[PDB]
Amino acid sequence: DESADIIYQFHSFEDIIQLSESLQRIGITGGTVYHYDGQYFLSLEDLGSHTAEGVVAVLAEYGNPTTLTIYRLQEYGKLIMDGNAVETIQTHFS
Repeated sequence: DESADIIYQFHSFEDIIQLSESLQRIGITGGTVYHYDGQYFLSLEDLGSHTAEGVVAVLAEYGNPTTLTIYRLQEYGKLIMDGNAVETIQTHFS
């Protein structure tokens, strides 16, 4: 695929609350959130290349792409929101 899996690192959950609204505007409604090593990770899978770029532009304002792999987060991290992150958050903070 030229389809993209995107995992970003955020110092706090607040970063994911704030960007959540920007993601939904550009048609992103899912995402999985992990907690690991004192930080939050948002994972988004199977993005077309255009939205992948739109998405990386939102996330870059609040966090950094990560070196950690999806195996490490899943196996050793803590699953916070399983596949529905942007809409679970928007329920509350919108």
